[PDB]
Amino acid sequence: TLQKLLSYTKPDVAFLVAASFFLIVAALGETFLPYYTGRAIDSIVIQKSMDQFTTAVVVVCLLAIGSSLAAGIRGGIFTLVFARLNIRLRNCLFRSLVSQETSFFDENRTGDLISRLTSDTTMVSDLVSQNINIFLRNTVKVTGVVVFMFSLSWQLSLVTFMGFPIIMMVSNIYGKYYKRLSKEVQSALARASTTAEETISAMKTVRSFANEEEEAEVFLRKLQQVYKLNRKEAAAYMSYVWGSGLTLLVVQVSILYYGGHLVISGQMSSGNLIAFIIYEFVLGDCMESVGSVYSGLMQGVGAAEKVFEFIDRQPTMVHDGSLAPDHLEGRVDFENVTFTYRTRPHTQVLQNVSFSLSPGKVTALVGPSGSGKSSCVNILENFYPLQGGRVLLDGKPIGAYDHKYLHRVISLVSQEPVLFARSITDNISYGLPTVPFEMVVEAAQKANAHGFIMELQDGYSTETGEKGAQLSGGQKQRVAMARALVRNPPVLILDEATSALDAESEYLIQQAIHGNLQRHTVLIIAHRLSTVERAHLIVVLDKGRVVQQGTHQQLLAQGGLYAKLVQRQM
Amino acid sequence: TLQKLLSYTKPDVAFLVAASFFLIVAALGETFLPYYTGRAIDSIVIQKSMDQFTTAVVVVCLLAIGSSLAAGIRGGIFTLVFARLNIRLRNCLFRSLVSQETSFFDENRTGDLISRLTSDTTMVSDLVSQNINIFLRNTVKVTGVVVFMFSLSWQLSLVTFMGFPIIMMVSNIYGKYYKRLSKEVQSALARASTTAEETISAMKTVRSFANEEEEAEVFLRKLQQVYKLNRKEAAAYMSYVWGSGLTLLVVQVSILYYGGHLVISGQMSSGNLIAFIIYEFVLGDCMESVGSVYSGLMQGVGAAEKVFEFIDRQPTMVHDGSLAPDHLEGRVDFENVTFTYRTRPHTQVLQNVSFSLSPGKVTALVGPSGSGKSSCVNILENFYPLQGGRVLLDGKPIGAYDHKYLHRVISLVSQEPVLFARSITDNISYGLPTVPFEMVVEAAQKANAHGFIMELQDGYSTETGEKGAQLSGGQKQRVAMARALVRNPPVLILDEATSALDAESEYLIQQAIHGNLQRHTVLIIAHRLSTVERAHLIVVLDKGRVVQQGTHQQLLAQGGLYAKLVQRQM
Amino acid sequence: RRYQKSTEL
Ligand SMILES: CC(C)CCC[C@@H](C)[C@H]1CC[C@H]2[C@@H]3CC=C4C[C@@H](OC(=O)CCC(=O)O)CC[C@]4(C)[C@H]3CC[C@]12C
Ligand SMILES: CC(C)CCC[C@@H](C)[C@H]1CC[C@H]2[C@@H]3CC=C4C[C@@H](OC(=O)CCC(=O)O)CC[C@]4(C)[C@H]3CC[C@]12C
Ligand SMILES: CC(C)CCC[C@@H](C)[C@H]1CC[C@H]2[C@@H]3CC=C4C[C@@H](OC(=O)CCC(=O)O)CC[C@]4(C)[C@H]3CC[C@]12C
Repeated sequence: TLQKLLSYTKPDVAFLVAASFFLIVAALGETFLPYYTGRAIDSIVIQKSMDQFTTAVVVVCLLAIGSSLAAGIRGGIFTLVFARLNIRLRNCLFRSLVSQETSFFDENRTGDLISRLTSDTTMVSDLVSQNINIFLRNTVKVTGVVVFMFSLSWQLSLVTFMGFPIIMMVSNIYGKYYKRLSKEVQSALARASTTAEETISAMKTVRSFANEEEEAEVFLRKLQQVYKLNRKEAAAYMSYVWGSGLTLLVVQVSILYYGGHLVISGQMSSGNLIAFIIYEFVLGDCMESVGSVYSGLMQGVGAAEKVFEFIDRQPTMVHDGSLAPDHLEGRVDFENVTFTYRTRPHTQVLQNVSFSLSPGKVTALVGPSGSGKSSCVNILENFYPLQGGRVLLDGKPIGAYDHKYLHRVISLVSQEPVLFARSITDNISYGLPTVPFEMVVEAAQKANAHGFIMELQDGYSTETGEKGAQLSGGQKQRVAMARALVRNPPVLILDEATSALDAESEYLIQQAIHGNLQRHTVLIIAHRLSTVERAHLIVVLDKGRVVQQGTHQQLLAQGGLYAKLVQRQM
Repeated sequence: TLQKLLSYTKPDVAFLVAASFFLIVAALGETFLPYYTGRAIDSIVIQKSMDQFTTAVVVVCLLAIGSSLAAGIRGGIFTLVFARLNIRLRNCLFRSLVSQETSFFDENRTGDLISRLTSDTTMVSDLVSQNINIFLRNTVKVTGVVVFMFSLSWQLSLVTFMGFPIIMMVSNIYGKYYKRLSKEVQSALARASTTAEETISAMKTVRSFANEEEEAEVFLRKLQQVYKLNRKEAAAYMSYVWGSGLTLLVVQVSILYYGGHLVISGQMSSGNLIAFIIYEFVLGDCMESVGSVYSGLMQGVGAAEKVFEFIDRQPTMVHDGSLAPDHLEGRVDFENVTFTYRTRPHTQVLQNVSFSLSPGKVTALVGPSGSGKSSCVNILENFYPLQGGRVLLDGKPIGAYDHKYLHRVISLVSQEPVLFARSITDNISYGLPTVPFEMVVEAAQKANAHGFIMELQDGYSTETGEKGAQLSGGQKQRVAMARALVRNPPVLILDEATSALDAESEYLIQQAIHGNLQRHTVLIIAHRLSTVERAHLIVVLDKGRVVQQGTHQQLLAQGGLYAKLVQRQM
Repeated sequence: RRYQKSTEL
């Protein structure tokens, strides 16, 4: 529909009606100009008196000045409403857009979304501002012209109005012929270029067999076919421009001859004929203009509907739960959970998993690197609904507490921790506002990132310039872990990548203080088994099915798929 | 450097001179005829008689008919020259491109070259086909018309030459102000949008912290800061259109009033003024046209100097090798060769390794499994020169052999085999002239491919449609090695990829029965270590340095990195 | 022959 587009201009109707009013005034001025112009000319040819004084001044003053001023203020306020429309529409789209489930982001590509945002906002703002504007302008203009044609000479207007459609018909016929042939030429050239691209793509395989000059040969054959196609459309353009020229010639000279007959036979004055042919040329101009812009308008309105499908798409789950205790004990428990991805409901990435989390201890879990390993991390952040089971915190599920309080109480670090084009003091508390300097530097010293913080060109409050391309792996690792710790959450989750460029320093730091002294159930998903030797409670599952639990010496008491992996990886 | 563009227009001089001639006569007709139109109106004011219409028609018939005739001829000829020049440039550039060394495609991109083979070639054809055309047309037209108006009335000529620079100056300075303002608006818009882009591009983390409302806040804050400036921009546009309209108004009415006074002064007939105003009219049209074209012309000549960056570019590898015996035995050897890439000479991948290959036997090799040992296959296929040592073939260096003959003798398979959008028998009998079809049948037997091809839509004459995306990679490797076997290669290159998810009996038959029972000296690389059983001469390396040789039975003794990797497989 | 018109309001 377009009723949404109707509704999204309601606080702008004052500017709209003032714009349309001034538009109609400029229209009446522009169409009133030529008849008085011709009266002045019929003075300057027939009655060479000082009525030309009067006619010339009335030609200039009200007509030209009013038309110019009206057009100017019209375009000005149209640019105003263009700005206001773009602002409000872009703001509302972005405000709606971020409030959706993650599955929406998994389904749709990202660059498509931002291209949709920017390009289509500009497209629909151009649609309201420019195309509709000049369309209405030219239509009221041409209606005024044909009004003057039926007022001046019904004879002459009937002649030109049986004339003009013949021109339009033959021009459309031969132009469609021409454009179709040129499109065929474009298609064949595209075909040959696609062949050449497919050759040059994996071309080392071709160099394995030395076929290259034959690829040149077949390319040349395709191009020769293109050539023989092209001669015909050359002849077509020839014929088209021939016909158009001869037709406009014969109709124009018939106009002039019959008008001369009418004026010398004493039917209308000469200035009437003058104004008449003036109006014919301006009519042709306006008709060509509207015929040009109609297709661009159609493209715009076709582009418009891509926005509204996401303007008000209903999200599935809302953060309706609201609870914020002053503190907690940090008791987390799993309960026979059977999550699956919503995007592909065939599989079973989780099946009936239950385990508690000890307040204070360090719970550990490593998968077989093929099954569900990086999924509980998505469970614990309410990023999805769950199929079976229900995960509670302190007896209450995630749908009980406040969402912002939930993010306040539990942090998260990824394996590829992205940052923002901001300063460090910005990026250290990306979420939490109202932070003091001293807590940040204290946590950074606890983060052991403080070294490569201070040695920089601006040290503490430097900025992640060139889109943050001035750090490395272990750097942003320490940065993100600081970004975790600055909130001081009662519960932390840590799972890092396979590289782990920290030379055992950060692990010494956590198992010095942040694994024992910091009373937080810090669940660890680990790769490279560098921490399975040192933990508090270790489990391992495949797709939902646990094979081993307990402390790692029970894992040593039964090394089934525990010891086999660690003996494999040295 | 532009004489290069001359250096390819050379075989087209006849079409060029004909086109220029017809362009010239068209322009001359166009610049003549309105003066005689003014002569006709001079008759309509005074000699309204039989001499009127005679003169009128004998002017307009010859003039307009010759104009449209020559214009049609000119358009057709420039169409033909566009086609011919585009064909010649595309063929020559694509031909010279493929003969470049492999390191070029290694360093250079792919889609950039496709752009360079389609779009800018189209652009450089558009240069000589359109921009030169309309530029020359309009400049000779403006010279002709300024000659006529200078010939008629030097007084009003001086009026026009005092007027038009004022219009052009004020329009240029105000449009510069305007365009600077609008570009400021657009840049601020992009600067505001990229923040939301950064949010939405990695929104998992901010959703993990729930600050999207603050993002919307700072977003609309930026956008308000934008539209405050946009107000000033629009006001400036209003002042621009005001000034342009007012100035053109006042200069035009001054021209008309002075012309009326000079007509009543009697020295100037009416038709003189008629010619003056009409010719002034086209002048403005022509000035509009040249101001439109000049920028796109500069764009085209800028795009033009990218195809000559490579169309005359020297190859870096000679291909003077000519040895081609009737048959060969195939003791390919090495001589302590070392190698690094030409991108970075410090990064070494090969250091001083030599080993022979006994003809007619199966010989495999796996290095440290970390080095890109496929570099050995690359130095087999003569894709690069070598720094140290030398590689030969049966006593003769691999260079001196004929290039096509070399690639005929030794075959190759990749890891991910690629194919074209041709029929499979064409994809099989690819780099070789029309060898009969029963050999393809024999290969499909030997590849064990004869079965599954019968379960296609046609069988043999079928084509791998949908841009080649309908077969699994197992049969892809199957048909790839089938492509090798139709060549009847004496020496063979084989390297199965990491998956090897096929029926796997074809692999042991490859080790034993497929090629191993014939004169097929085959070199094998493998990830799946099921091949290490069936072997004769296992060589193992590290960082391009040989450590062991002989059978794997000797490697049972020297299990260092061998037996370490045997159990690493399990 | 031009392709598309200029930008104006
Ligand atoms: C021929 C076309 C397809 C390409 C030539 C260049 C065109 C861009 C335009 C520029 C101005 C046009 C001209 C504007 C003036 C008219 C006068 C018109 O003369 C007729 O007798 C009408 C009555 C008159 O004008 O006296 C013939 C067409 C012509 C030359 C137009 C032909 C096409 C022109 C030269
Ligand atoms: C894209 C737009 C700008 C049209 C492009 C072509 C115009 C710039 C030219 C081509 C033919 C010209 C017209 C040829 C016919 C004449 C008749 C002429 O009438 C006579 O001057 C009356 C006698 C007098 O004025 O005393 C008025 C100008 C006019 C319309 C000319 C106005 C300018 C025109 C339209
Ligand atoms: C309505 C406007 C805002 C947009 C429509 C397109 C305009 C860019 C063009 C199309 C027709 C043009 C007009 C055609 C008639 C001429 C008459 C011309 O009169 C001149 O002053 C000389 C004759 C005289 O002295 O009155 C002034 C410019 C004007 C209004 C042109 C101004 C620019 C116009 C409106």
